[PDB]
Amino acid sequence: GSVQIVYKPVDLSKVTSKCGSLGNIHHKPGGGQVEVKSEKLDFKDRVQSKIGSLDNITHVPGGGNKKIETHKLTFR
Amino acid sequence: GSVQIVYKPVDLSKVTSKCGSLGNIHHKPGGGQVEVKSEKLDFKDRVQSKIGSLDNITHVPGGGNKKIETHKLTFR
Amino acid sequence: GSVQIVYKPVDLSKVTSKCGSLGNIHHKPGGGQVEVKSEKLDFKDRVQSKIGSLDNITHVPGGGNKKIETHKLTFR
Amino acid sequence: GSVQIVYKPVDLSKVTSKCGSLGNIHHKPGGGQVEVKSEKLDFKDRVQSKIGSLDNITHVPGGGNKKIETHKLTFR
Amino acid sequence: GSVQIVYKPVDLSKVTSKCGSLGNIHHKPGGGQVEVKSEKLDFKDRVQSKIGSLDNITHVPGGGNKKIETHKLTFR
Amino acid sequence: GSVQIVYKPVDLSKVTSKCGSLGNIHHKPGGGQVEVKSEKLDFKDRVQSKIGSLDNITHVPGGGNKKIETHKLTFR
Repeated sequence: GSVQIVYKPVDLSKVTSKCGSLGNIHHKPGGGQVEVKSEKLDFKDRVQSKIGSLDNITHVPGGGNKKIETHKLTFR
Repeated sequence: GSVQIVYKPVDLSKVTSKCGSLGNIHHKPGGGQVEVKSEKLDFKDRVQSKIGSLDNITHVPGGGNKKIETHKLTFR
Repeated sequence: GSVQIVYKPVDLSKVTSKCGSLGNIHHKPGGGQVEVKSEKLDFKDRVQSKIGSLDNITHVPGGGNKKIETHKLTFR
Repeated sequence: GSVQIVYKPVDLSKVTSKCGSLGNIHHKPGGGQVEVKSEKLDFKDRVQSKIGSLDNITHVPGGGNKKIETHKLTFR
Repeated sequence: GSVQIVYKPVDLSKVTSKCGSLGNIHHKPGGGQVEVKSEKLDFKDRVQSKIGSLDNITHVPGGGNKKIETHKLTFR
Repeated sequence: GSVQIVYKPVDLSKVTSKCGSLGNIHHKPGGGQVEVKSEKLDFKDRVQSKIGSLDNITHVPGGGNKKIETHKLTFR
């Protein structure tokens, strides 16, 4: 028999920020230290290893707002 | 027999921030230290390892609002 | 019998950031140190390794707003 | 005062074997099989390890009687 | 005071073997098989390791004789 | 005071073999097989390793005789 699909999501949504100032921000961490010892590394399928990383990050967006949309129709 | 689907979500939502100022922010941790000792690493399928990482992060968005929407229709 | 799909997502959404000023940001991390020791690395299929990475990042966009859209229609 | 030691062991002993024949000897064992699986071997002081050995021995001496002589004098 | 040592061991001992024949000896073992897997070997002081040996030995001395003499005098 | 040592071991001792015949000896082992797998070997002080040896030995002395002497005098 007849199959009919109407997929019609509607979106008027708004993500809004006012800020009067960002400033006087001081990221001043002391000296980090890292050691790793390992004797063999053996990686096979879809492995996503990270070893011994040392990150200092200072992220200061005037907005930094996120809107994420996922729309899926699957038919068999 | 006849199959009819109407998928019609509607969204007028708003995510809103007012801020008068961000500032005088001091991320000042003392010196971190990390050590890892291991004998063999042997990773097979879809492994997502992290070893011995050391992160300092200072994230200061003026907004930083998140709206996340997932819409799925599955038919067989 | 007949199969009919109407896929008609509609989107008027807006992501808005006002910031009065960005300034006076100081990323002054201390001297980091990293060591990694290994004898053999043996990587095969879809491996995405990182070893010993030291990073300092200062990211200060006037916007930094993200709108992300994924649309998938799959038929069999 | 005066110390006198006389160490004077005497030995006239005899170890004797008579045999009319050795023979018609058949060392015919079926095929042996050995497996060892281990992660690490880490040996420190005066270690005398044997791992996974497989011995067939056929020892057929005409005598097999034993003489070894060891003499030690230690003074302080 | 005076120290006197007379160390005067005496030995007339005899080791005697008579055999009328050695023979018709058949060392015929089936095929041996050995496997060893280990990931690291790490040996430090006076280590005397053997790994995965496979020995067939046929020893048939009529005499084969060993006389071993060790004499030590140590003074301080 | 006076220290006197007489070290005077005396030895008339004898090792003796008669054999009427050696012969008809058959060392016929089946085909041996050995495998060893290891990823690193790290040996330091007075290490005496053997790995994966495969010995067939046939030893058949009528005489083959050994006399071994060690004499040590040490004074301080």
